[PDB]
Amino acid sequence: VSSPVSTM
Amino acid sequence: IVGGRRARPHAWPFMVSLQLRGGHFCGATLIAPNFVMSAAHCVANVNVRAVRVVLGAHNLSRREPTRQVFAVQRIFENGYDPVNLLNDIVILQLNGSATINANVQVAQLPAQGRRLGNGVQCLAMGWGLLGRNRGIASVLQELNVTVVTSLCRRSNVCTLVRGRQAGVCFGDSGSPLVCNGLIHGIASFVRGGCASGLYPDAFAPVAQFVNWIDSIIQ
Ligand SMILES: *[C@@H]1O[C@H](CO[C@@H]2O[C@@H](C)[C@@H](O)[C@@H](O)[C@@H]2O)[C@@H](O[C@@H]2O[C@H](CO)[C@@H](O[C@@H]3O[C@H](CO)[C@@H](O)[C@H](O)[C@@H]3O)[C@H](O)[C@H]2NC(C)=O)[C@H](O)[C@H]1NC(C)=O
Ligand SMILES: *[C@@H]1O[C@H](CO[C@@H]2O[C@@H](C)[C@@H](O)[C@@H](O)[C@@H]2O)[C@@H](O)[C@H](O)[C@H]1NC(C)=O
Repeated sequence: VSSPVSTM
Repeated sequence: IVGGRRARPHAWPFMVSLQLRGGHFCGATLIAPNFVMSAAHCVANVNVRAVRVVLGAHNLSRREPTRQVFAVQRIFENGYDPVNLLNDIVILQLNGSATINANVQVAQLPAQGRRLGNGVQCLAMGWGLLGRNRGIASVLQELNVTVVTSLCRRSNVCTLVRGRQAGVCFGDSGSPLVCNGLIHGIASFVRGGCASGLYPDAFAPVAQFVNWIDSIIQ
């Protein structure tokens, strides 16, 4: 998921 | 950190490496001799029993006798929202107390309610992915950053570097955001990609939880 979130 | 510079040897003696096997997976911040502050998803699906809290480090590609490894005693969370990535803060109690050397020092936090506006110059760090090419960073990395309010939530503090594709990437989560010698952010998540240049990098908003941190650290 990108614009939803990309937790590192 | 993508697009950043190597740090000076132990210039930031509060910089912590959370390691699982022998490899880095998240960074952290020493807020007390026996306490560590990081990101909640860094311990979400991991056996915290097995995490070694490496402190006073520089190049994690070999052993440094100045490094002090610790283990997690108690895990505190104030309502981590694993899906919305809200309140991505965790306080890890230490096993023991660290020797406040020149290589290991206690970082400090701001007061509860302190909001930084857009334009404030901050500094990010972490042992995360080294940039475009080359993977996890062997040597702690630095990056000058500036706070942004656009394309962000006050449930976060956000950071963008304007004029280059740079910012935090995988493995930097839980690492601090230093703003005027104060820890204002905890690396939570990126949007679209690490150094995207369009979406601001999101930090966990330390200032919203200080009263909670002080109830554990005092
Ligand atoms: C990138 O960030 C580093 C780190 O210092 C930062 O300073 C603030 C602007 C905030 O962003 C803080 O969050 C952060 O700690 C900058 O290094 C700093 O450089 C300045 C100027 O070179 C130093 O200030 C000087 O201090 C001396 C005494 O030490 C005075 O005599 C000078 O007049 C001047 O005020 C500052 O000490 C130094 N900080 C550290 C920790 O070394 C760096 O400049 C910055 N880069 C850019 C392009 O802004
Ligand atoms: C901290 O704890 C260390 C124990 O080592 C680790 O312990 C558990 C939690 C597992 O992660 C295990 O695989 C590790 O071996 C000690 O080495 C260290 O001395 C302790 N700290 C103090 C101050 O005694």
